[PDB]
Amino acid sequence: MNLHEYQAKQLFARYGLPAPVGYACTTPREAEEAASKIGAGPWVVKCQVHAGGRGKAGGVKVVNSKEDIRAFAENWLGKRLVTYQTDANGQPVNQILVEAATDIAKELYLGAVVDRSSRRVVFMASTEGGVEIEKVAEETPHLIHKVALDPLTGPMPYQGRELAFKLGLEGKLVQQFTKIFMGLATIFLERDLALIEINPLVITKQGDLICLDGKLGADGNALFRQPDLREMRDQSQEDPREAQAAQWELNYVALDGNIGCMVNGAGLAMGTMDIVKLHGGEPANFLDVGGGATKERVTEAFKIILSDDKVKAVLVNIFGGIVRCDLIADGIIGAVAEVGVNVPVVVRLEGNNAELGAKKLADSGLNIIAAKGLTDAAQQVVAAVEGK
Amino acid sequence: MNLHEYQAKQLFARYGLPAPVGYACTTPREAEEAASKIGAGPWVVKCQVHAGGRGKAGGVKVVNSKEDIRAFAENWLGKRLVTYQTDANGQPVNQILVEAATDIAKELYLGAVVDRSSRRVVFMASTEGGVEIEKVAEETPHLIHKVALDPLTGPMPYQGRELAFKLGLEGKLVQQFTKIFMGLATIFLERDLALIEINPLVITKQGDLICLDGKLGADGNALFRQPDLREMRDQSQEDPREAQAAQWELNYVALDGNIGCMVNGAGLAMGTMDIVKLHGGEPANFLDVGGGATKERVTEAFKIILSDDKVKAVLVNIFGGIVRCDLIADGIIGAVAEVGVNVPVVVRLEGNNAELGAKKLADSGLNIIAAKGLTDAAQQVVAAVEGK
Amino acid sequence: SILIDKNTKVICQGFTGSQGTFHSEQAIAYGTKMVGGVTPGKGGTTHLGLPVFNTVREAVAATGATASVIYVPAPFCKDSILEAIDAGIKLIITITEGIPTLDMLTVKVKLDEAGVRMIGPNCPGVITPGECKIGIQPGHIHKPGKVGIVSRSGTLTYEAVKQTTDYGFGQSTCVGIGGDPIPGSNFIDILEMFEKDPQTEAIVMIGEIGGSAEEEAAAYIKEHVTKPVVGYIAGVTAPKGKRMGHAGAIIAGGKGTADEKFAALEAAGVKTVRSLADIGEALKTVL
Amino acid sequence: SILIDKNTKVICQGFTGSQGTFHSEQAIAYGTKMVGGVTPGKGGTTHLGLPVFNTVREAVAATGATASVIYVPAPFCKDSILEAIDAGIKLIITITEGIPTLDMLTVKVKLDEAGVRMIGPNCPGVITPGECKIGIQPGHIHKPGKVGIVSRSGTLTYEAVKQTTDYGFGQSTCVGIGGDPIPGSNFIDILEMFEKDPQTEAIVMIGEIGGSAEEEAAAYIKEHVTKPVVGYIAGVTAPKGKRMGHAGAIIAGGKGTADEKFAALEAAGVKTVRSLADIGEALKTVL
Ligand SMILES: CC(C)(COP(=O)(O)OP(=O)(O)OC[C@H]1O[C@@H](n2cnc3c(N)ncnc32)[C@H](O)[C@@H]1OP(=O)(O)O)[C@@H](O)C(=O)NCCC(=O)NCCS
Ligand SMILES: CC(C)(COP(=O)(O)OP(=O)(O)OC[C@H]1O[C@@H](n2cnc3c(N)ncnc32)[C@H](O)[C@@H]1OP(=O)(O)O)[C@@H](O)C(=O)NCCC(=O)NCCS
Repeated sequence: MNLHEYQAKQLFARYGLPAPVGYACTTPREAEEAASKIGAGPWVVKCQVHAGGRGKAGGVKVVNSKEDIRAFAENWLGKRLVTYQTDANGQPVNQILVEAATDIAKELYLGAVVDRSSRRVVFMASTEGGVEIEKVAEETPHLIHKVALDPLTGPMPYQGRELAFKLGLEGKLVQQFTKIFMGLATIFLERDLALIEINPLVITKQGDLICLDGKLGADGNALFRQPDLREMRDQSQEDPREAQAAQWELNYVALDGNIGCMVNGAGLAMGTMDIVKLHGGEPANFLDVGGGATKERVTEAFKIILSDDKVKAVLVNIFGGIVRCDLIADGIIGAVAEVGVNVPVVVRLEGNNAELGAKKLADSGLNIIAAKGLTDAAQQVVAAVEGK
Repeated sequence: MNLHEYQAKQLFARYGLPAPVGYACTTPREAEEAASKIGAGPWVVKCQVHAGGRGKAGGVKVVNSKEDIRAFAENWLGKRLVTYQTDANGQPVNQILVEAATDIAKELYLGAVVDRSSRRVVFMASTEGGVEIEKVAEETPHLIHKVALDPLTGPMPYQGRELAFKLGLEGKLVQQFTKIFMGLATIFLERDLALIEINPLVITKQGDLICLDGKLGADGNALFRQPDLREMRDQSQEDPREAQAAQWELNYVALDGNIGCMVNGAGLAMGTMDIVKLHGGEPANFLDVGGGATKERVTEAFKIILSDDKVKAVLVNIFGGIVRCDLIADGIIGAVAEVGVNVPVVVRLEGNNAELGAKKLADSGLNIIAAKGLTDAAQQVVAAVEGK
Repeated sequence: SILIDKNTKVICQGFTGSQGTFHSEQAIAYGTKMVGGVTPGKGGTTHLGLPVFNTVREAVAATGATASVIYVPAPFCKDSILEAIDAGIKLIITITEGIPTLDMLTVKVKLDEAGVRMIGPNCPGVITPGECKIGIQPGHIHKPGKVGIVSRSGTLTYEAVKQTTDYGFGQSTCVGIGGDPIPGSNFIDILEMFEKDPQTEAIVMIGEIGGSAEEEAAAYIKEHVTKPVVGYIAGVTAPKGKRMGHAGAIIAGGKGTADEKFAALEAAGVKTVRSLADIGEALKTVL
Repeated sequence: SILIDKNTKVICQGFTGSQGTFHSEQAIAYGTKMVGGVTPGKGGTTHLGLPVFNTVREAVAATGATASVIYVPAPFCKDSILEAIDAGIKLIITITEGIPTLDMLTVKVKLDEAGVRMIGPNCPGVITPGECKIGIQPGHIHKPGKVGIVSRSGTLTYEAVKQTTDYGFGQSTCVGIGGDPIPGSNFIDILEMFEKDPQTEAIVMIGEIGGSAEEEAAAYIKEHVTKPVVGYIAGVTAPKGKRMGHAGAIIAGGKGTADEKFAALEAAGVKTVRSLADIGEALKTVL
């Protein structure tokens, strides 16, 4: 899960890492009152949304009057910010971070992720701060420096110095950088982070390192042992259907398309979306029916899939699982009536009682086709949305 | 360095490990006041000295009246306790630990050391509590169970359960034991301990694990990063000459004998003691002149070696080092006059200017023989204490 | 076949739990040589007619099992896996889903240093049709045969199983390496076993978005695999930077798309197939 | 000879510090191929006419050194050693005294996994008389020869050196494995190198109280060493449970006495000598 920038900065502060003095505000009044708490302006005001590109989208501004802070806050609070990292609907702005302006001398990049190829937490630093790091990676590889945390020893100061020297830092900046590295590496391990990104990690005109932005991603699988991080989750930042699905043991991800997919298995779910796409269809969502295809769970799945008005048909592809095909068919039938599914549903069943389940669908009289095989199921749901 | 039992118990408490309610007291008044703070008697009163065997020596008693606590405290405070683990002079008792009596059902052993053979921190558990663990090891090996902390993973719960089950613990005692293992292993790593010994680790009649005694040894080399442990050092527990030597970059250890040994090198120091022993001598001390044999350092060495009245001769064996033999000889000569060394000194010099240094000794006119070789130096200092 | 066979003796960690119970009954019914299980606190009892041990070392001493299947909840997995490695188990099949990545990071280093093989976590397990079944895959769609299957996904594998059975090819061994970012074994590890297994004549590689295991496997296949390989990558239509169910099904930093994987495999000469329904057809082609 | 020779290129970590400076001048004067040093913060300068690098990787890239000698204060050693291992250094000689045991515990595991050789810490180093000197031992008492020396102690080694030079035997290589409880290399590691080195005809093993390295070395010698071995153990008169100078010179739990070590060596057929003054005589005997 993602954290807000203000939350990443509180975490940084807890670990002695440096960030601008600032306040996360939920009302224009708090935002304007932050001005004097911070000190002499100007002040940076930032919409807090998980997505990046807030700057290009107008969500980050340097202002110099309490009046401007308040206006910015009035302008954004309760409103949604669209960036190239959100969908066209954007993320709600419920917090405005008001912080001290920083005198930037140089912009660096420091970040870490779990690298799956080397199977290590890898820190990456670059003099290319303020740019999307991926771009820099494509064009100027030689400018990205990396170190892998050794699981046996934990992060070591020499790794911090290695990156610092490769960035051409010298003097106290080397110790400062090392400190930031050791702290960030420590946070990464202790808080079970999946991602850290300080972009830009700034060298101030006064000559100090400061984290100007902060993007942290926690490993969702470790939340059971990260109580503080658990509380920081902000559901408003995501499609509410995801959490709904999750609480129902369903993995849901909305897409552009109009053919809803209900499948058991993540890989099969993606493969099913792909086969629908291959046959001229446009998948509306990814929905992995992770739990046992019970009547209730399948009903939820439909409620969730059909909460998106663009869906004109639902393809259900169940292969095995704990429930028998005939009981899954009763679940689909039941879900279709109860949810008042108003769209054609195409079903592909495999396993115990596949044909009895298919017969059950055929005999319900509901608008539900029991397909014969995957390709067939794909073609049929595709056909089913022709001209709708 | 060693910690007192009361200090080991405060540390245990900080790590959620269980120990009897108790108070370390420096006056009889505090000791008697502990009674009501603890609650209903009886109460265990324990002399706090680093050495073990305090029980057999009368330093641990269960009393049932405030009057008895006070008497015990009056009896021991400021007095020295001799145990089979101290020399005949014993250790000063400046603290009396007054704690709640514990209802013992069973006595176990749990401990850890760095095992040099496997190069791992090894925890060891046994049902043989209350016995010297070494005895149990000799006679009943099959009753000692061990686990090695894996440096890559840190202590793991299964190791705690392994020991717990081998001790035949069951039910909540297994979780309690595991907890104690994980905590003690954590303390071992975090506080850079060299040794942990809970003897006895008690299963109470009420059915809980409790640390009745606690012996902790810290790794002296890690004290630079163990500030809390650094403050806990109790110099009174050791021969004051050790700390004196140390502050002078000398490694000193007193022995029974009467031939003082001043050598540069720990191995050479021990070897020198051995060669003196081999030639009918009785080494009075181990003194490794670790720093450069400067005039001042050598003077200190003599002051320290000769602070022991049993010393009748001092053998100085210097082989190399940063100072030239002639400057070492001037140091010995100077030390001999200034310390008013009143005993014969035999010197063995090797390296730059060995013979000029020897000449220098011979020509000082001080009672200092410059020996020709190690065997010769040994025989001469041995001879020098004949009938003294 | 690879990894397991009729002779593999297996213990189950988390044996008395729901899934451990349920899938052990399934393994037993298949003829898998389950010889016992481990559940701290239940040693000395028996379950599914097998002994239950408090520790894996007790289990191993008592049964000689060399393989362990783990159905222990994620919070205790690292502990479980390390306990198995430490007890001498040489093959661990971890079914468990949701193991913290950092835990797998450490476990993976341990596994490699100790020379222990682990399939998983978050995988359906392993099955050598006719001889041994460890995991959750249904043994009722399998058929002893010549196709080796490796996959990051359970359900997709089943599709491939159905197709290779339907075409009469059959399976030598099916290995679900799991959907986590850091698995115990990756494609290359399994590919090398299939390449060196006389009974495996063709291989089906099933991957998906995220990471670069498929790309590395491609380069590996080109240079070290001679048997024909048919591959399929799920997620061509998956968005970037979004977990698609599997913790490891996420395109991080724009790298690891299904297309890049398909492309890398084609270059290494693997027979890729754009529709998962055509895996059987593609095998018929190269066989 | 073993470990080092005239061709060994060496960098010094802590090169600009007092001891690093001082002993590097000594090594340079001996002809050791010091090619540079590492001192974070002083990269780009030169010292003793050699380049100073901010990191060991810069040092290695610039010089091709395969050996590093460390004169870095104990608090930063683990960092130094790991930096060297990570930069590809294959031989580390750590002179530093006082390294936390727990640090060496971890470093030792790293060294072994990475296949890096480390002599030390808390040791005087290594010297192949005539060819290379890394450490603090005086090269003015050495003589190119046939006796290999391993010792947990600096000064005692010098005695043995003096005696083997005085008897004309000379030294192939002297290795001070150091006095710490967990050294990078122990007796058995060095014994195997001497046994396999044509130029070494006899070995002098110098141990002392504490641990069980000598006992293990004995069992090892009996079964895998054919060259004659003369041994000497210091500490027959040392009390139990008291550190005798060296962090590792302590008899813990009543085990590891000098007598037990002497005894174990005699049983394995090693020529022990009760007086350190008779090492030369004992060699003459077996040569
Ligand atoms: C691992 C998992 C299946 C466990 O679920 P579960 O069986 O319902 O959980 P339960 O609590 O019933 O059983 C867990 C058992 O492990 C036991 N256990 C816990 N720690 C243990 C340890 N270190 N060693 C052994 N057993 C342990 C528990 O005691 C419990 O047994 P008990 O009920 O007899 O006390 C589940 O958490 C999971 O990961 N599900 C997803 C699997 C999956 O989707 N894989 C993808 C394949 S495609
Ligand atoms: C290691 C030891 C010799 C260092 O002592 P020292 O040289 O006086 O200490 P100094 O401060 O002068 O030098 C240490 C240098 O290491 C440098 N250093 C610190 N961390 C470093 C690192 N990670 N990498 C490289 N160099 C580092 C310091 O910067 C300093 O150099 P500088 O003075 O140019 O800044 C000393 O602490 C010691 O261990 N002495 C006992 C040795 C011994 O008795 N061995 C037994 C052999 S028998």
